[PDB]
Amino acid sequence: KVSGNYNYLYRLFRKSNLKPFERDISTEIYQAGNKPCNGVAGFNCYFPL
Amino acid sequence: RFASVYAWNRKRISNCVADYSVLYNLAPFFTFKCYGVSPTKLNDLCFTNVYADSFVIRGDEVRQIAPGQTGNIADYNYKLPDDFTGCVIAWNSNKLDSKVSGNYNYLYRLFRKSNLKPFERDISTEIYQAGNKPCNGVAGFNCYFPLRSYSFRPTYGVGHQPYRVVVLSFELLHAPATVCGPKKSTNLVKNKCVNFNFNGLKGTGVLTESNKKFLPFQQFGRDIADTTDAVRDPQTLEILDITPC
Amino acid sequence: QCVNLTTRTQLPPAYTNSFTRGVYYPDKVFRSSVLHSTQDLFLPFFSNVTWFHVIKRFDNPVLPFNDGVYFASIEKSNIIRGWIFGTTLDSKTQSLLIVNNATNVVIKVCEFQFCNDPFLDHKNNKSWMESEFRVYSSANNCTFEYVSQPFLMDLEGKQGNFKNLREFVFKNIDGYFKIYSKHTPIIVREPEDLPQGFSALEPLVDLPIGINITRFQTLLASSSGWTAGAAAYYVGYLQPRTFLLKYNENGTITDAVDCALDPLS
Amino acid sequence: VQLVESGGGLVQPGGSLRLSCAASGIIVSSNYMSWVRQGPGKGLEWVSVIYSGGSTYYADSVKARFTISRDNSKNTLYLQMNSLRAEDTAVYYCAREVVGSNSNMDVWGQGTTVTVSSASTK
Amino acid sequence: DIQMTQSPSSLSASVGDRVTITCQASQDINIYLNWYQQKPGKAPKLLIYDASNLETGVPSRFSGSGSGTDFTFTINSLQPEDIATYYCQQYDNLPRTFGQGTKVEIK
Ligand SMILES: *[C@@H]1O[C@H](CO)[C@@H](O[C@@H]2O[C@H](CO)[C@@H](O)[C@H](O)[C@H]2NC(C)=O)[C@H](O)[C@H]1NC(C)=O
Ligand SMILES: *[C@@H]1O[C@H](CO)[C@@H](O)[C@H](O)[C@H]1NC(C)=O
Ligand SMILES: *[C@@H]1O[C@H](CO)[C@@H](O)[C@H](O)[C@H]1NC(C)=O
Ligand SMILES: *[C@@H]1O[C@H](CO)[C@@H](O)[C@H](O)[C@H]1NC(C)=O
Ligand SMILES: *[C@@H]1O[C@H](CO)[C@@H](O)[C@H](O)[C@H]1NC(C)=O
Ligand SMILES: *[C@@H]1O[C@H](CO)[C@@H](O)[C@H](O)[C@H]1NC(C)=O
Repeated sequence: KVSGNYNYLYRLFRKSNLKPFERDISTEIYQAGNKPCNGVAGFNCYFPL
Repeated sequence: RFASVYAWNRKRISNCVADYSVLYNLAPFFTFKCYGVSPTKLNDLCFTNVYADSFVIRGDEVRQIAPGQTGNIADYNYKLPDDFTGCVIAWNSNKLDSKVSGNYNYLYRLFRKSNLKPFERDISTEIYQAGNKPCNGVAGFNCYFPLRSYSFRPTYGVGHQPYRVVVLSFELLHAPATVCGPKKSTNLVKNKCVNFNFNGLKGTGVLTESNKKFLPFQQFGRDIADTTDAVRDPQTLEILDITPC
Repeated sequence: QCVNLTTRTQLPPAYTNSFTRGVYYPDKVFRSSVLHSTQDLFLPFFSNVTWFHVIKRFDNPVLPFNDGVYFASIEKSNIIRGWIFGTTLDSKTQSLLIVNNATNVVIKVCEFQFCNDPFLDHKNNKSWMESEFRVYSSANNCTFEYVSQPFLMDLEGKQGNFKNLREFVFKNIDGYFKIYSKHTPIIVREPEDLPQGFSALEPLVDLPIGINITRFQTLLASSSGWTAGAAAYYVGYLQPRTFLLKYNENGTITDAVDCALDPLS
Repeated sequence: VQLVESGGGLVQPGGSLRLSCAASGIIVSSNYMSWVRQGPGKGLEWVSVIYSGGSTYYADSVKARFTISRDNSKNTLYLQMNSLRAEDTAVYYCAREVVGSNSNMDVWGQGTTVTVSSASTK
Repeated sequence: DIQMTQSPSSLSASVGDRVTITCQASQDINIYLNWYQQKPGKAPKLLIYDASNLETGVPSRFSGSGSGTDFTFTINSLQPEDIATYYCQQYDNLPRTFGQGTKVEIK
């Protein structure tokens, strides 16, 4: 779509592999750096999608 | 001191290794806003001939580095393609580059009347004349000086304060190995069976301790089967052992 | 910075039948007390090495560089300070310049426009100096620069009773220039005849230059001619051959035989 | 340096025309100008702003309504309106940005006022 | 978006006396903040640049200063030929916004 087709998504923050043939719905915000974030849209707290 | 907006500082970093972990412990929390590559994968996924630009603009134009957004500096001083790869690192300079009387050394050009192509530096010393009238002078009516001066007073609010930003962009120009270095060091001799890699020798076995004498130019050890049996750890200079499972 | 000196009383080089020299370590591998066979580029056994002498008399023409060379020098003054490598050496083919000066070695890979007499002698009568630094006319399109720890140096100058021998082997495979060095002291043979001893060649360094090479040249160190004493060096050329090797209990080669020399071999 | 009004007239909702501000020597193609909106008894409003690089910026209330044309040498700026739902009962001022960092220009321009209603001129 | 309002809505009682007009911004503003001086139905005419610069020929009794999300403007000469309306406008912060209205009148 020339006007913007954002309906297709992908995941890039898991830090874990996958076995064959499964889907995973991890809506929760991934935390990196071993410091409890406990917030939304913070530094080193990125949305997984 | 960093270079101003009109002529950004040029530094072509090449022939080195990959390590960008010094930014985290340099300062407190700041802005990253990475778009192309995920921020957690900068240590891996090496590139070649990184195009680094360093310059300071106030906080109004810090977030306008994203591709597709125009403006006054983002349209007439630095233009980015929509398929841009890499991201910037921006942080405040409230105490270092901010003069209490107002730092006026930083100057920027706003009058160019031409959309910039990506990734070049243009110098516009001349004065633009309006009204189809021959000006041929400085500070006259219908004649505008393109250069204007920043002010870095610390009493200003957020958005008007100096903000050091360095633009980092990564491109694969046929991908030669120029800047690509991991680390992956782990000292673990636990006398248990382990998939070991020492200097690129893949093998599995139980690592114990020995006392064989090796010449300095004589690294690997072989046997009757032409197999690696006694090796030497790369970081240190100790001959490990001849011990399989 | 060069002049056309010429006026050199050159002679054809002599030939000395080599006995054992021309072997180096093929790898970086520890094998103890195991007889190991291999085939690679080496110097064939019992081939006459070309002996050059320089006194008065000076001579350093261009010599062919085929499949690497083996250079040796029997001295105690270390007159030879560097070498010149390349094909054209006239600002057309990329060329090497490896010279040992003061207390470092410098390697310079660039487009070199040399002169007809690459000389570093020639400041006064006998007081040795590195005169005429700029053997090349100008700095053209350059490739590579390198500075490292020097080789062995000889204090002052000694004429006669050469107690030191420096042997280097030069080669290039896959654009990689391998240079290996070795030094043997106390030579008490005043009148020629080589030595008839065995000395393994330790590797020194390998450099990824990735350029072509066909010839080579050497460098040595009032305005014309010099009062210099005796100096003697050896030049040999390589070939793809096959050998055996007897590693000792420590990892040093102590015996070696050939396969394509004698039916007994 | 002066500016010339061009436009006017009473139209029903759903109809639009071309409003024009003409220059007196200033090049209107590769320069920075803007149009703003004024109503009797109410505050100022901002219609649109155009730069030399083609950057069009405008309020979200007039989204996909206004298209702007710049002449190469006729020294006139044109605007066509779209989707008239009778909220353009106002006057437009064609002007230049007052100052970037340091300036002392003080020239401005005039324009026509337009009213939009189901009843035409009586 | 900048939402800005001013307390002196109608200064109709000033006849050549002290005037203390002002504009306040929702967020913190820099020095860059200016005013438009327009007659009813007429194009505005500039008098202030960058909160400190003045025109070529105007009365010099005008004064103003702005720092910390607020500009203050004071005029002492209420000359009859400058009966108009004063408006505030902020720039360098997209989108551009404009004032709601100030009334000044002399008796
Ligand atoms: C990598 O090199 C650094 C020095 O450049 C090493 O740091 C010190 O090295 C000396 C000499 O080897 C040791 O005596 C010190 O104990 C080292 N200090 C530390 C804190 O390590 C460093 O050890 C080297 N890396 C490895 C894995 O040995
Ligand atoms: C230098 O001398 C040699 C010897 O005759 C001669 O062939 C050559 O042309 C000379 N070169 C110059 C530049 O005089
Ligand atoms: C030296 O070798 C060359 C060719 O290898 C040969 O022609 C010559 O006769 C040899 N001289 C002696 C003294 O062996
Ligand atoms: C030796 O050469 C290098 C570069 O060729 C130079 O940096 C160094 O100073 C030289 N040593 C001297 C002149 O003693
Ligand atoms: C000549 O210089 C260019 C850079 O300007 C370089 O890419 C090229 O490899 C050089 N040619 C050589 C070293 O033969
Ligand atoms: C190995 O070296 C040691 C000392 O370096 C020496 O005593 C020993 O004899 C050597 N081994 C052989 C087989 O010569």
